[PDB]
Amino acid sequence: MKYIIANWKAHKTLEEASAWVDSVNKQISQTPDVQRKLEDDELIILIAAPFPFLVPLSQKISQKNLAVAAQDVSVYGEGAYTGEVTAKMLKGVTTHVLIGHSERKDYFHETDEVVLKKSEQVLSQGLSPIFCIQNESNKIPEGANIIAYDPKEAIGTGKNVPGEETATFRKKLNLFPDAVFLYGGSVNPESIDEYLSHPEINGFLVGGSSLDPEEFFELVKKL
Amino acid sequence: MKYIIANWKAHKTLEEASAWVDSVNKQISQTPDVQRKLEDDELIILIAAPFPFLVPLSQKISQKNLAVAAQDVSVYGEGAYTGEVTAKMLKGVTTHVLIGHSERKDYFHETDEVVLKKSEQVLSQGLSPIFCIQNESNKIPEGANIIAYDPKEAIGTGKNVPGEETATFRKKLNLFPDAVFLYGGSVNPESIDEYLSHPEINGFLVGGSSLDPEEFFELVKKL
Repeated sequence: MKYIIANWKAHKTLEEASAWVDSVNKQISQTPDVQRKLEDDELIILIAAPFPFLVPLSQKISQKNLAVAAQDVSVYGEGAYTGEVTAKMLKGVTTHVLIGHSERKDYFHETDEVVLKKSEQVLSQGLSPIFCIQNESNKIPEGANIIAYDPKEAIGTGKNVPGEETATFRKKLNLFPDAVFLYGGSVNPESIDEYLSHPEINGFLVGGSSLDPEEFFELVKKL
Repeated sequence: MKYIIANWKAHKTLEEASAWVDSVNKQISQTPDVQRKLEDDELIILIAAPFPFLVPLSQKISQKNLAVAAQDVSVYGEGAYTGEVTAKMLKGVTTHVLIGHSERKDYFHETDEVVLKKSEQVLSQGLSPIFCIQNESNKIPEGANIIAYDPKEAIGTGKNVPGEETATFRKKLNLFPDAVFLYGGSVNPESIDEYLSHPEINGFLVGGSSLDPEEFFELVKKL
């Protein structure tokens, strides 16, 4: 069960986003080994798209284990919180919610308490958090089954964490042995081979190399 | 040119939201005086819906001067800002962007600098900010043509600001004489008559009394 997440971050218009889905759809139908892994639950591809694109894009998708995911969610539930997108609103549109991304720590001063609250919202609606952490000091909820290690220094820098340090890291975390562990941080078609030889690493969170749907599919083809 | 904005805040599922649009659509077609004002640009109805609902709901709408609006927008432009919805992304989906809501000051510590940055993003994409203020101390950009006075003490409390104090307030703001000025804060079908006799007030921002599409249409029928 390999995971790969295209994290567009704050990129793309509705039109650019829909073109991306047509490019990935066509490549999937053109690549029978990828189709096999998807159909056999050996692979899942998550498109972590901005909130306003989740529903239109998900209407363009019929491939099993290809699905949209939210990039974030409100710390609040339903209520008078102008601007907030709640887990309950996502219950309709997606099954996976990325939370705790390093960028939200840097730019919006998200703390562990904040992310843990976001995690409780996601789980209480029956959704799956993809719980991002920056290091060993970030607290991890026990309802979290999918963790993404995305350290700030590796994001967009080319300085990906050595594969064996990444595998070592996973063994040292506050995680059930059967949890899903992803790596994110300058994963590109050259970088990714450094992690595929470590079974402790179950997938990838891909930012930069996810914007071009062809580059992203080079990554998909390697899992 | 009267404005009325249904601010759902952090309410509704996709299904609840779509039902709302069918209820308002049917009432409009059933109310020829409302249809006339809409067609003659005497009235605009803005549905300020959560980000993931903007595109599906706008596909259910063919009535002129009935349109969706965003409740907020990122301080950032396109870039590596996981979770952010930018003005550029909204250029596709909506023409109006609510910014500066009092709830975002209380819960997310938005400051004038923050809201002014959000305003610059909205305008640079050719969209219309609906610029909310809490009092006379909030700075107002000059590119802002639509201002909504939404003081915290009047929100959800029943303590709406007296109509004449509201009209007086508008005359004292840093605003061009031809700017659009809305009032928000416990506007309901009883409250609203207190403001309709003051021509300084060009419309309403409606939170609580907007969730029920029938109550909301009682408000619409009074403009």
